[PDB]
Amino acid sequence: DARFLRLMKFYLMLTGIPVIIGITLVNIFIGEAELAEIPEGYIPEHWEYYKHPISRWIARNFY
Amino acid sequence: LDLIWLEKTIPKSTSTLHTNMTTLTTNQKGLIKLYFMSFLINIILIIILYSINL
Amino acid sequence: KYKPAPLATLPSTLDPAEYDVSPETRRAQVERLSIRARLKREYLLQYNDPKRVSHIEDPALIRWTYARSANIYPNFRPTPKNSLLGAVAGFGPLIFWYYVFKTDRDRKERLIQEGKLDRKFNISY
Amino acid sequence: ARQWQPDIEWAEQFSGAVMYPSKETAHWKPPPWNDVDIL
Amino acid sequence: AFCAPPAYLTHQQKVLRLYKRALRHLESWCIHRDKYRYFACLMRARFEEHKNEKDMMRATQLLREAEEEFWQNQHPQPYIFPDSPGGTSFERYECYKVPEWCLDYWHPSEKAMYPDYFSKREQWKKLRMESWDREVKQLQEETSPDGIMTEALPPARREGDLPPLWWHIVTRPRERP
Amino acid sequence: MLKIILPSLMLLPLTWLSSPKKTWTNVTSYSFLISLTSLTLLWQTDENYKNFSNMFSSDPLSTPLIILTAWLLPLMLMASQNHLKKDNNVLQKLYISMLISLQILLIMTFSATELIMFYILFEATLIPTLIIITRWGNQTERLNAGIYFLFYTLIGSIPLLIALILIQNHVGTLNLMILSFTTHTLDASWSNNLLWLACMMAFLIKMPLYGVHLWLPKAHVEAPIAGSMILAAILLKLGSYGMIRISIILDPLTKYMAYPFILLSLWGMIMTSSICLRQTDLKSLIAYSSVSHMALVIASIMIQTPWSFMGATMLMIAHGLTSSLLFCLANSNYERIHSRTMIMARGLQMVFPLMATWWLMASLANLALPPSINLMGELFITMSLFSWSNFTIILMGINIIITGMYSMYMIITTQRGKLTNHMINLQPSHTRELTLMALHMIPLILLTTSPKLITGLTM
Amino acid sequence: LLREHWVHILVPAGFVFGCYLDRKDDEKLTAFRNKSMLFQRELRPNEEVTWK
Amino acid sequence: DAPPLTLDGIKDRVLYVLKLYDKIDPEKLSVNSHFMKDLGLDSLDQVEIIMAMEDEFGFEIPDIDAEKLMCPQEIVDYIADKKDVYE
Amino acid sequence: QWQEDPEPEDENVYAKNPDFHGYDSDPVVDVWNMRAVFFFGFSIVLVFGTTFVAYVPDYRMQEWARREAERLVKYREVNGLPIMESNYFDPSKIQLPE
Amino acid sequence: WDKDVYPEPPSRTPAPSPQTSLPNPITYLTKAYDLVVDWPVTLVREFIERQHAKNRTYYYHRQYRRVPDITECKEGDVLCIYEAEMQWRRDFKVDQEIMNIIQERLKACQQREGENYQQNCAKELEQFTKVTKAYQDRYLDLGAYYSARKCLAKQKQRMLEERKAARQEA
Ligand SMILES: CCCCCCCCCCCCCCCCCC(=O)OC[C@H](COP(=O)(O)OCCN)OC(=O)CCCCCCCCCCCCCCCCC
Repeated sequence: DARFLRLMKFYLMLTGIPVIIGITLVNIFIGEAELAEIPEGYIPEHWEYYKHPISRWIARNFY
Repeated sequence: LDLIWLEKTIPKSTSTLHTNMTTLTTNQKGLIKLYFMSFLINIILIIILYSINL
Repeated sequence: KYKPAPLATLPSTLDPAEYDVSPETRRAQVERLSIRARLKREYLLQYNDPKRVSHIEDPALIRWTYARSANIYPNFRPTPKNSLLGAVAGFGPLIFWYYVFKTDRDRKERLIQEGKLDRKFNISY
Repeated sequence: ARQWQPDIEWAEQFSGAVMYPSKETAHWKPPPWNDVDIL
Repeated sequence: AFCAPPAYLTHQQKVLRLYKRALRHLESWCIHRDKYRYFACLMRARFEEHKNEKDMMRATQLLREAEEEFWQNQHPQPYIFPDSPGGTSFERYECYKVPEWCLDYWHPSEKAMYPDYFSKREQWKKLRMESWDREVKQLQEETSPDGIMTEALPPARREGDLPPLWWHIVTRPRERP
Repeated sequence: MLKIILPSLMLLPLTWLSSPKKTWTNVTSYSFLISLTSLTLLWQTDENYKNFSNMFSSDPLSTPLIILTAWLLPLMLMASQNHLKKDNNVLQKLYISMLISLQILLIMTFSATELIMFYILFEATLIPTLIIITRWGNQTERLNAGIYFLFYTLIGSIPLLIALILIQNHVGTLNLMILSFTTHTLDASWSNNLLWLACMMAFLIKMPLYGVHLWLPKAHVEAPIAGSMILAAILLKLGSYGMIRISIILDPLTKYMAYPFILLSLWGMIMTSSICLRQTDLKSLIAYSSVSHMALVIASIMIQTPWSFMGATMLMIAHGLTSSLLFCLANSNYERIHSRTMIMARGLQMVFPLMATWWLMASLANLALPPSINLMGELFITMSLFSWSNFTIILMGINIIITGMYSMYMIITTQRGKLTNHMINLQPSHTRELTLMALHMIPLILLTTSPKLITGLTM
Repeated sequence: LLREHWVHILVPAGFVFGCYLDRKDDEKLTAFRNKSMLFQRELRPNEEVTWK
Repeated sequence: DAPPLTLDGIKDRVLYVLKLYDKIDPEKLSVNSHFMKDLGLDSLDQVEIIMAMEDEFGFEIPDIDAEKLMCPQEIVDYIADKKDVYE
Repeated sequence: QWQEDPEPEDENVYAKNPDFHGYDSDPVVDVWNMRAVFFFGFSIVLVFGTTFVAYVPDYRMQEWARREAERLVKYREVNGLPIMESNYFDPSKIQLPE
Repeated sequence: WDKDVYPEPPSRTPAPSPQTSLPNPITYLTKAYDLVVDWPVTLVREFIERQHAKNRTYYYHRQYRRVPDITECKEGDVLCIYEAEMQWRRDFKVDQEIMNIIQERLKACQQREGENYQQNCAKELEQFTKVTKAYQDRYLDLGAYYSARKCLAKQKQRMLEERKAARQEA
């Protein structure tokens, strides 16, 4: 009942921190976008309507 | 209500209803005369089924 | 005088049979220890056994569960006091609440229809 | 653990010329395996 | 808890076990020690008289009216000790009395530390298996002719043998873990 | 949705072709990823539901389940690696494949546009389940349990078959999309009053209603752990999913044709909850807990108020995860104890410290502790039921008090008290046992953070 | 490299096939390609398909 | 909190109390000296003795196990055995 | 009595393989059947999955509707229109049974 | 936030008027918070926003053209009606966050005006009924299968009443 946690608390913390580094560094340097007016005929692409950059990375690349 | 009354009514009864019905329909002498007359009865009823609904 | 009820039963003392020393009683009371002593020297001679890994079974508990969930319907005989009481329990309240919920739901509906129920600030359901 | 495999007794019922034996039907006996009779 | 229950109770043990419940249920009503040490030597008097009644019938008629006098003159909240059944600490520390057959599934790492502990534990387990045969045989060779049988178990009766069935009265989880 | 499905089918080739020693890891590792592909369906980002293609669709109600159906196959295959590790290397690869087909079939049933596609796949799931229960069932009575599980569902099923072929003739297509955007209003005849019962009864049977729930206690008792997880987590909810999509038609009758079931369920909720209070078999108690907490659902899929429906969707996904967790830990005690009796095995926390934490969290999920989706669910069904008739709180109020009592009794007499003197010594906990649990609860914690995803079609 | 990793490629391959079959479903159900009312627009310059 | 007992500190207290019982002579009390056959006390005085000990050491010597605390020593090992004193 | 086997005992897999993880008897398969299950189980489903699910944008439009309300409430209030008029489908469109 | 969609009243604060020699234990602390808690943070935050403004990106708000409503939509034409049940299920939400704002705007107006909520905060509650009496009249009786056809009927069952009652008054 202790070998388990060093393994569960580890392989969560294995892929967990690089994520947390990813959410923090993106949210810090890249940042959410600011809302704007569609400029008379821009017809914005699917990715253009979402705020968070990696939340519109998935949208542009995969959906 | 659980176990006996709700098991004797729906699940078990349907078990018995059939069991008993198979016992009467499948207890046959095996003799041909008996069986055949039943063919006689059938011809008679079907003759009528046509007759009355002519 | 203490008065035992099905609960708050008669204590050991204050119990006449305790004060019974008829030969027979002291013959049962010493016969019953034997059954228990026997059973007692059949547990410890199986629980204090080195070289044992198998599960001490306590078959007295296995006779209990079988008696209580798999020896019931094989000992069911539909009598009165059993089917009258076996219908009041399944359909009794089930019919009670129907006239409890129908009457309420009908009272509600009438009032809504006639325009009295306020249904204010209720924007959810 | 030994998932209970059927014992001889569970098997016994399936013998007999009729599964659910009747009052007089039970009196019957299973058909000869060779499909040939002794009479 | 240690010794085995007798089948039937005698007259004496019933009388002498009232002298306990009674005097101990007199120290709830009479809390102060003086009042007690007084109101109690007066209790013995009650038991002291009617001590030599030879008329059993009578004796069992004083006892049966004593235990009804007592039932109606008992304290609802007596003084039951802290660690005794019905007490305030009864079975409190049982959450720490693990049953000792559990140190057998420990990882070789855990048992690596605590080294001499397991060196002595393996000795005792050798003692247990080394006598089960002589024990059970004893338990049996000494099965008194079939008849009354009580839960009392025999002593050793020979050098080297260990009291029959001794692995769980010895090796019993310590009281206060 | 053929990635949640085709890659699944391919699992079958992998269970068979793979090495006997490596068969378990290839299958479990791959379906974990199969679940990851399943998560893509959650990307809605708009009201219009997702019609992948003619036959395959996923709307808010199905999506929360397809993911659960894909999620449990990994877990089911991890909970049955112990028992079923005593087999001949071809009995295993059959069990693994059987489990694989269940979610292939269940994924499709939950992701099916044509209602009769639901029926064919709906009633097919019995084949894999009956094999899992009867072939590997430990007790002498599984032959019986299998019969009960096949007949109660089958006798209900043929009426639905007649009803759906009937509506196709009446409307002209069993396509859930169209049937919704078309005018199918029953006319409160005596016959329609039968149609409604025909369509709902088959769904009401596998969603144990108080009247026909005897199949579920008997089935889960002797069923192997993987079968009991499937029956509680995905199999019973097949009945609920069906009632949500089928009552789009039969719109007018349920206003007045539901009273019988609603009362059957709410009184049933109390009695099923109560008999849990004194049942010696732990698997028995969890099963009746499942009947009562599913009796609440048939009483929300019938009141038909927006909140009911998503109360239902919340509770079904939540109770599914919780029940399995309870059935999974019950098995861990059963394998070491070797008996289902609740009275034996007292004091385990003293010897299995963590499993007890999992037991405690599972019980708190079982009863309604508040920062849990389980409570949000009941709170909502409770609200609507109150709206239907303020008196409903009394019956849905005796159930809450009873539900607290049996949930804690399972913890109090199984995981507390003095340790059992010397049952076969209880070997320590495997890491698989604990993960199989962690895998159940970590998702329960994560879903409770953002309940919106499992809220249903209504909201 | 097909030595016990041709097993490991079975499911990964099923995904690929799956997506293919799936993206060949879109190609079929492409009527109303851009003829829907809410989303009808003039193909912007250099775009022959609104959604592929 | 308090210090654990010893097989000679659980023996000096048991002799102490008894030496304060007026009937039991304080110069003929010896640990191997039976209460009823050697010292003279009656049956009712055994109950009273045991009870003193139950109040000197703060625990209850059960009835059946205390109908036999005869020797003034059985009391000293029984108390210790019940309290786990291995000296 | 018929011939049949004597009850098979269940092994203490923890007696050999004292590092038993519960998956298989021989040690290497066990290690490689947890090193791949904790990983594919926790490390890239509970983590990468929750990451992706968290970033699904404006799920079911409820991030869009809290703005559209704001410009409708902005527009309706400033132009003096009722914030939520009481009929939605305009009465003019309806052709009530005359 | 749009000071106009989420309004907020101007602030009126009584000025400091100490009448005691003792030193206020609050003013000193703040003077610290402002240096050891705010300045440190303030510094970081800015540095955030300049990192943002370098590669400043934008996101728009999909504007949905208005399609024909069920009221005008052929019967049985699953195409048109599908595009028109969405246009409504969409406005079933836009007409729901509006009601979310009045739920909110009010809540604030009873925290900002305690002991006066009975009165000062009646600009809203008059609105919370002007908006609730409408939401009740267009979306409430409906089942969980809310559809534009049913709002079309919930209305039109009552348009009889605003025509039978009216005619009745005669
Ligand atoms: C334990 C908490 C109990 C809380 C009780 C709260 C009572 C609230 C007040 C109820 C009475 C005044 C109601 C006034 C407004 C509602 C008016 C209405 O429409 O109710 C009608 C209803 C008629 O019901 P009925 O008697 O069936 O009429 C049949 C006629 N042919 O009239 C009735 O509603 C009759 C029933 C009133 C009380 C409801 C039933 C309470 C029963 C509690 C049982 C608890 C145990 C339940 C079983 C499980 C445990 C064994």
